[PDB]
Amino acid sequence: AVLGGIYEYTLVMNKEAMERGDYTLNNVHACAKNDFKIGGAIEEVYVSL
Amino acid sequence: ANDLLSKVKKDKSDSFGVTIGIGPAGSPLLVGVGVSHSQDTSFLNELNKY
Repeated sequence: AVLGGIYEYTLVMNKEAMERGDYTLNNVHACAKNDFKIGGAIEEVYVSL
Repeated sequence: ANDLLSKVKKDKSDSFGVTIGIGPAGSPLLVGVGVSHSQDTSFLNELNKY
């Protein structure tokens, strides 16, 4: 037999990281206006629309 | 960690008016009509969760 001593040591370490970000924006605007006026006058009538 | 953000907005408008005046007679005559309308709508909703 062999006399003596055994000394053992260990360090196991890990690391993991994950990040994700999403952002969206959509804007739609519409405007529509149409105008018309007519007018007529002759002896002896009057029309205005 | 979790994060959620939602915001919605809707705007709508409407405006219309009809003005028609017609008067026919032997003597001088006048007919006038005035109509105008306006609509406005605004909606907003926001949500945030962490």
